Formats: sequence, structure tokens, C-alpha cells
Amino acid sequence: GSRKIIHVDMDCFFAAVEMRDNPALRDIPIAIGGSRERRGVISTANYPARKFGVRSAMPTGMALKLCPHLTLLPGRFDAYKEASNHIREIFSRYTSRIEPLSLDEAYLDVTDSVHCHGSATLIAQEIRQTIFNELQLTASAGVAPVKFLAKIASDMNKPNGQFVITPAEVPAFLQTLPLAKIPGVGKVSAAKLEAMGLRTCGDVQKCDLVMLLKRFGKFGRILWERSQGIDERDVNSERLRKSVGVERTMAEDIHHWSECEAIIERLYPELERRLAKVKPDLLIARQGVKLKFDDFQQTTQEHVWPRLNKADLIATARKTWDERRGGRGVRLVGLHVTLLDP
DNA sequence: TCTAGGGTCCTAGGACCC
DNA sequence: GGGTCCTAGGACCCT
Ligand SMILES: [Mg+2]
Ligand SMILES: [Mg+2]
Repeated sequence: GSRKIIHVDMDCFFAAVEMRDNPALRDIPIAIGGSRERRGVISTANYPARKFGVRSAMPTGMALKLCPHLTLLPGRFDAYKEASNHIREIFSRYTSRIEPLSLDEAYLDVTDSVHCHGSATLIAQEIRQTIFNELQLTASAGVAPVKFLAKIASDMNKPNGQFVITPAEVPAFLQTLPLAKIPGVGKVSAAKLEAMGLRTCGDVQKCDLVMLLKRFGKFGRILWERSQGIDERDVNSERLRKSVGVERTMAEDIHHWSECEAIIERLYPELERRLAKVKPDLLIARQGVKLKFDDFQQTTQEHVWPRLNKADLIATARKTWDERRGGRGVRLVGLHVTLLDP
């Protein structure tokens, strides 16, 4: 009953699309990200820029210190959504068992496939090709018996490559696998685990489940499972969107309510336009606001509300402003909607 | 160098329900 | 005391 799971992951997705559409960008360092003047960060970069140390989520001022000739791009999201829709349709030629995890990646369960003699390796290869055909972008892939190993595997032969982990290969692979490689083990978790002497899945294998449960709750059960290759999560294919948000970081912190209210006036029409694409009648479960202060503490206040409404968002932002600001500057204002359950 | 914007999921206290 | 809803915060994911 061993399953075949593929994780397909586009290479330097946003940047790859910009280079296809502007070949002048191919061999110089480029990045999609907000300018230093907009206090932006890097969304992604191409390999010429990564050579200098440019990475996703890095402050753009830092990316420019590392790479002074970096070419900053604003982003063409409809072009990325178009490429996303296209690779998802390519996935559909092979199976309906597709769980997209973001624009540029997905899990596929090809256990019950008989497309390439049932070879998940050859299916992944055929998918990466033809994606390169048809779209002129490259993808990488991982093949494993469970989700998280497949997702780790797709990173190991990036770019334009793939990696296959068989059941017989799982124990040696786990033994020295850093815990931070596990999707969902982030910086904070890895430091907590490091400070108790737990760096790798092999370290966690020597641990008692009861101890992991005491110290990490349900997450400790995830750690215990993942450190043994155990990951029973099914490829879904029926996941639905649950929220939509629109937020903006200003170039300068704002200090007056009038400024905050003016930001909301520009944010609201965008939130409405995006909700209306998915819920034309604007009916929702909750709506609310977000403020982030100059000390980077952030607060949200949100409440049951039946239908997108600008004045209530302004009013709610006003309360948040007056009540939780305590004289600090505000760097970000955000609007938010929680979608109805079905 | 100085910190985005799009999201999902988990936790947790009091309210409310029984 | 036990479910479940409401709400806020935070870790983490993607580019
Ligand atoms: Mg990618
Ligand atoms: Mg990806």
C-alpha cells in the first residue's frame, strides 16, 4: 500500500516568468520586490542575483548591499496566475489528485496512475518537460511515498531536475535530515529543538512521544511522525479559500488618524474588487482590520459581520487606532474578510 | 540592511450552552 | 465539567 506522491515546484517562478517575457533580464541579477524607498523585501530572485546572496524575504536594502546592480521588478501577477493556471491544467492531464499549495507548486498522488507504466519518476519527468514546452519555464520535482518527503525532494535537484526517494531509501535519508527541512518546522521551532539537542530526524527518533507531546502539544506528534517518515496526509484536491486580505506598508510611518483613514479609502475598493470575483454578492462571515506599528507589533480586530462594508471598517480601524496605538507610528494598514463556510 | 503581501493552521480564555 | 463559538495572536507557508 505504498503511495506515489509527486511535488512539482517551478524554478525561481516570478523571476523565470520575467526572463521569458524580457530576455534582456536572463543573465543579469534581477529580483521581484518593493524598492528600498517603498521599504520592500525581495519576493524572489534569479540565479545571477542569488549568487550574491539575494534571497526571498530579505529586506531590499540588504539585497542591494549584497548586489548593488540588482534590477528590481514590481511584479506582473496576472502573468504569474496565467502560468499557474497552465501548469495546473498540465497536471490534470495526468491525474485529478492535485493539491496546489501556492501558484507555482502542487502535490500529485499518482499511485493509481498508469500513464508512464505507473512510473512516478517518468511521470514527473514528462510533466517537467512539456511544462518547459508550452510555457518555456523550468520546474523541478520530488517523488516520495508521502507528502513531506516529496516536497523536500523537489528542492534537492533544483533547478530543472528531480529527486526520487524510495521506501528502502527513507531511513538513511531521515537519519541526518535537519528538522528545519520539514515543512512546518520554521526558525522558532528549529531553535527550540536545537536548544534541547535535537537537530535531525535521527535525533528525534531517539525521543519519547510522551515527552514530545508534553513539550510541543500536537506539534510534537507531528515531529515524532515526520522523523520516522510517517506522513499519512492525503492529497486533497478540494481545498477552498477562507479569507481575503488587502494591506499596504507605507514608505513613511503615519502618525495621524486622517492619514490612516485616507489609506483605508484606497484599500477598500481593492478589497471589494477581489471579494466580488469570488463572492459577487459580497456576503462574508467576518470583516476586520490590521495595524502594524513602528515597533513591528501588530494587532488585528475582526468580528462577525454579514457583508463587506467600508464604514464599519473605518469605524473599527478608528477604535483600534485610539485604543491599541499608544503614540507609536504606523507602518502598515490592512483590511480583512473571513469567507462564509461552504 | 532593516524588515511585503498573499494566505493556512494552531492555541487559548471566556461566553454560552447543557 | 464538557463542546463549541468568538476573538487575538503568532508560527509558518509561498513568491
Ligand atoms: Mg518555486
Ligand atoms: Mg513553489
